[PDB]
Amino acid sequence: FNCLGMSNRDFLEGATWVDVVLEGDSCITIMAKDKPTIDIKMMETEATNLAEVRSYCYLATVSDVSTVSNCPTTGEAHNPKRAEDTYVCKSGVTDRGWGNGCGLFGKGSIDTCANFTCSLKAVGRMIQPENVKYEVGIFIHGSTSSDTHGNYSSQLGASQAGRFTITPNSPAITVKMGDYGEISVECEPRNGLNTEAYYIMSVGTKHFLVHREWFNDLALPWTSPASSNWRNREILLEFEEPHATKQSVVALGSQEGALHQALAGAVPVSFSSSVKLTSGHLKCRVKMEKLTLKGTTYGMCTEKFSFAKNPADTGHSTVVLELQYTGSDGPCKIPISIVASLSDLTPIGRMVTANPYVASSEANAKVLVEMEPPFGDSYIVVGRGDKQINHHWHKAGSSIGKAFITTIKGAQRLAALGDPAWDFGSVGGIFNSVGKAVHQVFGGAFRTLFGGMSWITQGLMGALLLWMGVNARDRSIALVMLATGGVLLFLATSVH
Amino acid sequence: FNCLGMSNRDFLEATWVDVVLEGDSCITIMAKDKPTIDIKMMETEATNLAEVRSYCYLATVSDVSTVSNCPTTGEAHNPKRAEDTYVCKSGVTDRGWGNGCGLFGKGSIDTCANFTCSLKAVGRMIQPENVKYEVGIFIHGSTSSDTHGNYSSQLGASQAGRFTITPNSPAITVKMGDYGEISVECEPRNGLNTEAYYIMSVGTKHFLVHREWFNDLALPWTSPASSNWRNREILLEFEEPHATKQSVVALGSQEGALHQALAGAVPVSFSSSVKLTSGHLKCRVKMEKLTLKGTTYGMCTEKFSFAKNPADTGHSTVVLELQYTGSDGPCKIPISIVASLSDLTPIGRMVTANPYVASSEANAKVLVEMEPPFGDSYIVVGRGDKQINHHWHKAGSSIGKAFITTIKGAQRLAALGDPAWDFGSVGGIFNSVGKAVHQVFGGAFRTLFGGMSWITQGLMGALLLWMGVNARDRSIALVMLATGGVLLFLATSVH
Amino acid sequence: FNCLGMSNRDFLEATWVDVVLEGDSCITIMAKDKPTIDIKMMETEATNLAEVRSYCYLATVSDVSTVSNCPTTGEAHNPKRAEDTYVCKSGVTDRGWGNGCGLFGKGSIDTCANFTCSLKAVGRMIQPENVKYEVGIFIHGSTSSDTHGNYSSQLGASQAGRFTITPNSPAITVKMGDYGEISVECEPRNGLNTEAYYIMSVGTKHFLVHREWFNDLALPWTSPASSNWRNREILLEFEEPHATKQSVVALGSQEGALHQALAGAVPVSFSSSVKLTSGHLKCRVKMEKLTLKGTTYGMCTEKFSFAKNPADTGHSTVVLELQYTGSDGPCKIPISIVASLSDLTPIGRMVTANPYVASSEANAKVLVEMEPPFGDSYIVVGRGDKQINHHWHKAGSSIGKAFITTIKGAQRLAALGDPAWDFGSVGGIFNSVGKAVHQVFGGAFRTLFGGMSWITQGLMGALLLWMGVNARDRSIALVMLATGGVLLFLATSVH
Amino acid sequence: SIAVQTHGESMLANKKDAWLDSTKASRYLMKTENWIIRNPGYAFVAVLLGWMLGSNNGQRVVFVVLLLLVAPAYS
Amino acid sequence: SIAVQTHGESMLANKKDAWLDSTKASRYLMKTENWIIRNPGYAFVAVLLGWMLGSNNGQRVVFVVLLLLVAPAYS
Amino acid sequence: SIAVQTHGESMLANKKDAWLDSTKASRYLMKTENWIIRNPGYAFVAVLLGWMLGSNNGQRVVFVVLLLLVAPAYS
Ligand SMILES: CCCCCCCCCCCCCCCCCC(=O)O[C@@H](COC(=O)CCCCCCCCCCCCCCC)COP(=O)(O)OCC[N+](C)(C)C
Ligand SMILES: CCCCCCCCCCCCCCCCCC(=O)O[C@@H](COC(=O)CCCCCCCCCCCCCCC)COP(=O)(O)OCC[N+](C)(C)C
Ligand SMILES: CCCCCCCCCCCCCCCCCC(=O)O[C@@H](COC(=O)CCCCCCCCCCCCCCC)COP(=O)(O)OCC[N+](C)(C)C
Ligand SMILES: CCCCCCCCCCCCCCCCCC(=O)N[C@@H](COP(=O)(O)OCC[N+](C)(C)C)[C@H](C)O
Ligand SMILES: CCCCCCCCCCCCCCCCCC(=O)N[C@@H](COP(=O)(O)OCC[N+](C)(C)C)[C@H](C)O
Ligand SMILES: CCCCCCCCCCCCCCCCCC(=O)N[C@@H](COP(=O)(O)OCC[N+](C)(C)C)[C@H](C)O
Ligand SMILES: *[C@@H]1O[C@H](CO)[C@@H](O)[C@H](O)[C@H]1NC(C)=O
Ligand SMILES: *[C@@H]1O[C@H](CO)[C@@H](O)[C@H](O)[C@H]1NC(C)=O
Ligand SMILES: *[C@@H]1O[C@H](CO)[C@@H](O)[C@H](O)[C@H]1NC(C)=O
Ligand SMILES: *[C@@H]1O[C@H](CO)[C@@H](O)[C@H](O)[C@H]1NC(C)=O
Ligand SMILES: *[C@@H]1O[C@H](CO)[C@@H](O)[C@H](O)[C@H]1NC(C)=O
Repeated sequence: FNCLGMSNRDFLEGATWVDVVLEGDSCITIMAKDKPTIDIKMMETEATNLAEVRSYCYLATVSDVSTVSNCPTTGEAHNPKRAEDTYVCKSGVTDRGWGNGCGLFGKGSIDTCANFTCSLKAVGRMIQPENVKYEVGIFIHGSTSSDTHGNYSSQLGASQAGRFTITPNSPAITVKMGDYGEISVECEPRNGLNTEAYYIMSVGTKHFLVHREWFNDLALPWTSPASSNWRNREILLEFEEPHATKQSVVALGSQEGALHQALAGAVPVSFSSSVKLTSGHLKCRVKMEKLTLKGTTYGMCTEKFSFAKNPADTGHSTVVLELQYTGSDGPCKIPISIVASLSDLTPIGRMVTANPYVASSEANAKVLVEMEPPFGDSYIVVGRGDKQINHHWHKAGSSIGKAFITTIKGAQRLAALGDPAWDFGSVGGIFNSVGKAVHQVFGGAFRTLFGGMSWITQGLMGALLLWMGVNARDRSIALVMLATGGVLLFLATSVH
Repeated sequence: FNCLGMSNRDFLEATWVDVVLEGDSCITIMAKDKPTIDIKMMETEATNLAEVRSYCYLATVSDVSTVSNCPTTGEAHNPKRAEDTYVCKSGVTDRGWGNGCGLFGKGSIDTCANFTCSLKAVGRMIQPENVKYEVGIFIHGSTSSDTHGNYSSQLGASQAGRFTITPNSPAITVKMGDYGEISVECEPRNGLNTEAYYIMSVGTKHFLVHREWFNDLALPWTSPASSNWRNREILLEFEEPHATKQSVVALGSQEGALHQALAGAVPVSFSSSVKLTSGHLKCRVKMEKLTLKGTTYGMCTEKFSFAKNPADTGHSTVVLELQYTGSDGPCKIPISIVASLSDLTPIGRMVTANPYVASSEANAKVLVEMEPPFGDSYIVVGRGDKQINHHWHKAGSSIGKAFITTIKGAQRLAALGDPAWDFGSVGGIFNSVGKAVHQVFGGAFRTLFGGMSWITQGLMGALLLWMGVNARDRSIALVMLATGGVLLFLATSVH
Repeated sequence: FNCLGMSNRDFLEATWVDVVLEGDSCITIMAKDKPTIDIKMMETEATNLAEVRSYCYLATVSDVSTVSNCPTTGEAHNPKRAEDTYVCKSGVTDRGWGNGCGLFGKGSIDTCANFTCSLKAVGRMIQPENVKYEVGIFIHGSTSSDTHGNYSSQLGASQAGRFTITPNSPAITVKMGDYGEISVECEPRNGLNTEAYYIMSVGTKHFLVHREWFNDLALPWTSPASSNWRNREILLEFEEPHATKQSVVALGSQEGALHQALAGAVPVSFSSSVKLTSGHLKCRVKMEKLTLKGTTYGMCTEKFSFAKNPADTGHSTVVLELQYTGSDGPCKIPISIVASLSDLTPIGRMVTANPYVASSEANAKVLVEMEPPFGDSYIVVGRGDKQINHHWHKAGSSIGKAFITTIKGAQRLAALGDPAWDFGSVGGIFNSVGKAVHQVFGGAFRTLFGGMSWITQGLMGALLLWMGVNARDRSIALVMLATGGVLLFLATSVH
Repeated sequence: SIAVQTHGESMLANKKDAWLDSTKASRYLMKTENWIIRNPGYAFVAVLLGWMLGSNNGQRVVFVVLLLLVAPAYS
Repeated sequence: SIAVQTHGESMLANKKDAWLDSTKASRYLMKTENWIIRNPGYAFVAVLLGWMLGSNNGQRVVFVVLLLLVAPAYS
Repeated sequence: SIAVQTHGESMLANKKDAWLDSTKASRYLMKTENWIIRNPGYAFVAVLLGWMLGSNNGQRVVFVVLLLLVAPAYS
């Protein structure tokens, strides 16, 4: 439910609603003017009632092998086991003569039939769209210590968090947040997991979300959901050297390892009784018109604070720390700010824990405070006068470097989510919808022309396109080739 | 030891002859004033193979543990990293105040899993000293249909011999009774290039494979008489880190993947020694001391009958089995191929050089093979009122015959390479110089196009024909057209 | 905590000043109507050190074994190659019938030796939150010669204070008795760049080393809390193979070679915590609550004498010690600097502002130090019969002082880089613009020439000067000349 | 994997079928045909680019064939 | 065989590692590199044919790269 | 460790002498001095090739200096 200590999180600035895209293992932190800071993340997604679409055989056996032989110029042999469904039959030809038992010399036809049996099969099932089940966690930052910030039970007992279920049947629900009010989400589970480009393939105890086209093109003997008769069985059989009376047929070895090699790139999932995975995306709209500030009339804390846990960097240009309060004043606001210098104490930066405060009235209360300082030097100041305590902090980067990092992150978000990327952190407008639509048409024209390519092929194609465009003419084909080459190289490098 | 009923059959015509015995083939030699010889290589055998390397294709995992360090504790160390049968991998996880760290970021984990091989494929090597060639030699004396392929009977009649050619016995001389002696001297070290192959054993299947392919196999491997496995990580998959326990799984059995990779390798039999039916052996057949019987028996005058009617063997020859009702004794069989019944002059060639009834018992059976000419002819048995005339038609022509032998010679050059010039060779200068040109040119060809498959050979050849057709120097054009034609022939001849 | 007797010293004049507390320096601030202030950094200290790596510089070889195979059997495998503490190497050696082989040629051997580390150099990491700077503040009140430097007496007079500055306590206010309060706000996270250094302990010696250099040593190394050594064969030499026993020796101790590689590193003391005396710390001294003492007493009425004759310091100042014979309690000393004995106008500012006797007993020694103008002047104490004069000559000139100030600022820019623009800063705009344009052209310069040494820097600077004077475009010529001048200045400043 | 490391045609003279000779034609071609028929739009890219960077019909066809073959391989 | 039918990059967002992402570079290259190291002589003929086919160096380089890629793939 | 990997000047602001600063002017030039002393023929041949490679006189001088510096450093 909570994103503190998560290696990848997005910050959104709030105008009563904002539509977000919750990715698999990621979180979004939303700050709005005069609003509690919230964070929302898709914890997992689920599928409950799957039906088999196709079984492939990857370990098969031969049971009894028969050969029917014809003398030369007598025509085809036609082993009589071709009338039985479980027998695989192949026609060959062998040397025949007086020594063998023929009245003639030459190539005599033989027909060999071997009884096919499947020992081990991989089962592919489909997901019905109505059975998808997203788990979503929401958390109001509120007043927490470091040991209860990630504890869901504590945050639920404080009415500051909630994990709930998003279903196509019930795509929108609201969570009560105690004195913070209510927080609503309306999602699009149908537009989330595609559910029509995927199968769930179970091989042994391993389960994979796989593309439908790859699964249907698999070169193994296959059958129908309840069928016991197999097609393309000759894939798993080797007919040995023809012999006038005994051609031998050998089953190949188990193809389980070959199947695992072929599955390279499929998404592992858990299928104990229902498919669970943490790798999709879900577009939602967070509505916060009923979200209110809590403790607007507490008043500032009067005693001295101490750094219980020293300021630590979270890796997202933000700083977290934990204060301890010597006072027993009660619920009071914490006078913490970020200043440029200890003279000219005007606040700068931005609190992420908006309106930090002490929750209870007993002493030695610990409060987790998390804020975003500016680039360069700053001071975390809490208290005034003789009780004031200061902490010197330095943020390493720069504004332009951060802008470049945000640009490349947005580019790779476009590369991942495609069109839903414009839905990410938007508030509508003629810009986002037009940009989304032109992205849709260009994405169609790009997937129909360069889809189904690995990183190496698209990198080489981008190199060729850059070369030709630099050497092109008309300044209009050249721009198209330059753009396509650049996008292809970016995609090739984006998987490394 | 003899070839009646074999699809691969060769016919050869100053006193010795150089032959190449191919694995599933036979050679029939009809010299000027000699009985007909059948020579073949039945089998190659290698007795004392030494293990070189084992590849694991099915492994298991039994004990997975993980150790973690906070983002400022350095690399993680797992105690099992100091044990042999454990594979360990260092990964990176997200760490923060929730887990128990004092800092945020990428903490370091180390995961170790116990590795155990369940099923492995064993490679072995052959010393050239241990290669045995089984060679059969046969003289077309008096045989019946059932006796013709029975070595015991043909050995008792001094008409056949089966022997072993080794580096320590490269030459043999076999006694052929009143036909004399026939010798062979072979070159076993040049036959089976043992320094180019390994014997792979996967389960109960055994293959002759290239050493370069075997060395590049991407599997965990161990040395002979060792349990220390190397490159084990190929068979293991470490899933997503968890910072307290990261799962490790073993990939499925690679037996089927190995069988798919073994496509093109040569299946062999290995119970105690590797037995093999392919390959080739260059020998020289010496017929100086081999002669015709030196006496003729006198004509069989009683009645003849066809125990087995004339049948086409498929190699432009007709074979039949006569039954003789007489009981007088050993007698010469009156039988011939004639152009017409008015002119009884023999016209063909006799594979059975001087057919005769060998025994004095009534109802003797004698197998006779003949090479009639193209078109219509008559098999005539007996004389006068006992004469049996059997009309025989032989389809084809000498022009088509020459064309087919040209194609077959080109395929023999492709399959054998350089010893193709040693096939039917009598030591001529042209054969020697052509062999040397084949040495140099084929060496260059294998240097440039050696590793290519048939489809890439065909594409490359098509490119070379296109480039030579539009060339300019007219000399580079010639050589490019030649190599393109060779590449097309190699691409097409494999199907 | 005093500037007196220190060869490195600087003088500075709304009511706060930006200073840089260099490691072995001292700063004297002389504001308009404030007591003279001495501020200096005394010692940096890092408290809790975490190991990051251990390098081996003394190894042991214990048990050597070799296993050999026949020239074509295959690569040998020692049974010890599985065990963790064994370094194993594969060699090749002559083999034949005299060695027990059936063949001839290069057979394979595998040699394993037991590796053991005896002595280890440990690298440790500093967390910025564990760095604390000791800072000394002193007010030029009334001191004697012996007590001017004794903290136990200056603190007892409320004239000095030693305080610790950490990231969690970056600002300190210290009371100074009758002078009020002096406060300081610093930037401890910018002082010692702990992200770029490790603490390397070898034997009993400890060094502050660059992280890249430490990570680039070619020695066997482990992770913290592990004995799994790697790159062990760096310290091993395998002798000539013999197919029955190959000798392995351990290379000698690398402690001395490590000391030679450590050239240029900064020695530190690490008995319990890491203590350093180099470095710098940027601070802001706030003197608004700093006031001149409210002194009710009058001037001293009795006779003075030079208990210690005036002495020249290294920084254009004169220090003397007066002996007061009177006993009329605390009183002001009528001491000044005059150009001549006829014009008694005080012309030279005094560093010991408002000097006075502090005690009431007779024979009191008072240290007075002051800055006379260039040329001849007189230190005058008293008037009339009690007046004592001392002739002082201060060699130099304003132009020479300005030139020396410029070159010292050049060395400051070299040593500190960008913080050099914050030295003696009262805010301003030229300082900020200069610092901004030094942040660039200071990172690019250390990208093109960061890793050079002084000899490489000098050669490159000479080449750049030659190219610039030989260039054609004046812009590129000027930039080449500027970078060459900078490089030559840096090559020269190290000596 | 290892099945990607397919043993070639044996150097032995063999008047007999090798280990897997039924698949001898289809081993090197299945991936190309499957990828081509699942990605029909790449064919136009191949033809168009090969027609562009060439200078005459002689090498345009070679470019088209080479591009149509390189992309199904390496995926 | 199925080993050449690699699933490839998944279509989800997947801010995680796929099934065998450790081989994401081992795939698509290992066969080519082993073939080239064990067939060094093919590189010479491919380079010289690429030189002879290409009208300009820009075409010659592309021909050379395409020839060095196709033959290891389909061999 | 390997003594050629000298730590060099620290970027820490330091007015004392670092470890082994008695050899700053000797640890970079001692190897080169003995070597020119023990190999005057290389000095001669370096002068010759430096003169021969330089179209201009300053180019000749730069070539001679570089040739005189490179060889002693690489044994
Ligand atoms: C001198 C300037 C030249 C500089 C060239 C350098 C190269 C720059 C390259 C910039 C690209 C940066 C990367 C941006 C991210 C895009 C990545 C991406 O995903 O690819 C797009 C790339 O979009 C395109 O199609 C771009 C096509 C480029 C060619 C268009 C050129 C414009 C021609 C217009 C001419 C107008 C007429 C002339 C009037 C002036 C399509 O894939 P999606 O569908 O988004 O895939 C998402 C995943 N999923 C499908 C699973 C949901
Ligand atoms: C005006 C137009 C002229 C057209 C030219 C036509 C070209 C004719 C050739 C094409 C027809 C088919 C020929 C196929 C014959 C079978 C060859 C064969 O068996 O393949 C050889 C391939 O070897 C060769 O034959 C090499 C190719 C040589 C090509 C000759 C080119 C010479 C051109 C010279 C032009 C310049 C002359 C200079 C003076 C002006 C395999 O043996 P090796 O490589 O020696 O050994 C390995 C074999 N094994 C594994 C089975 C053991
Ligand atoms: C006609 C005019 C002729 C011009 C003659 C110029 C000659 C000047 C020669 C310089 C001699 C004195 C040098 C004193 C300056 C020392 C400053 C210094 O060394 O700073 C840097 C080195 O200097 C630089 O980095 C800057 C060098 C840039 C030089 C090029 C400037 C380009 C000028 C462009 C001119 C434009 C012309 C416009 C007219 C058309 C040292 O390391 P830092 O990276 O700064 O800090 C490291 C220390 N610490 C660990 C504590 C952080
Ligand atoms: C005369 C007119 C012609 C000249 C005008 C030329 C300018 C127009 C061409 C623009 C080409 C840019 C292509 C690069 C893609 C990077 C985009 C990116 O990085 N996206 C955003 C990051 O936003 P998020 O990822 O947080 O999601 C926001 C969702 N969103 C994608 C709708 C913004 C950045 C800040 O931009
Ligand atoms: C200007 C217009 C265009 C001109 C076109 C000219 C045509 C060129 C192509 C002609 C190719 C002919 C066939 C050459 C291949 C060799 C086949 C061959 O040698 N065949 C042999 C039978 O081989 P054997 O193995 O049985 O023994 C013989 C052993 N030895 C031949 C190796 C020495 C005979 C001659 O058939
Ligand atoms: C046509 C009209 C033009 C004709 C005339 C042209 C000639 C121009 C001559 C250039 C004059 C330059 C002035 C010389 C002194 C400037 C400053 C100086 O020298 N001071 C020093 C003192 O350094 P600090 O350690 O005190 O640094 C403390 C803080 N700080 C780093 C900011 C200084 C430094 C080197 O700056
Ligand atoms: C043939 O195979 C089928 C399928 O496994 C099996 O049910 C049947 O018993 C087998 N029959 C024989 C005779 O092997
Ligand atoms: C680990 O594997 C080995 C074989 O590789 C086995 O003998 C042992 O019992 C396993 N378990 C351990 C060491 O706990
Ligand atoms: C050869 O003939 C003998 C004589 O009866 C017979 O015993 C033997 O089985 C025959 N050979 C074969 C292979 O049957
Ligand atoms: C090998 O060295 C290790 C220490 O690295 C030691 O514990 C072990 O006893 C040694 N084995 C011997 C000497 O056989
Ligand atoms: C400072 O003076 C006191 C007073 O007696 C003395 O005990 C102490 O040793 C002195 N300190 C130093 C460092 O001289």
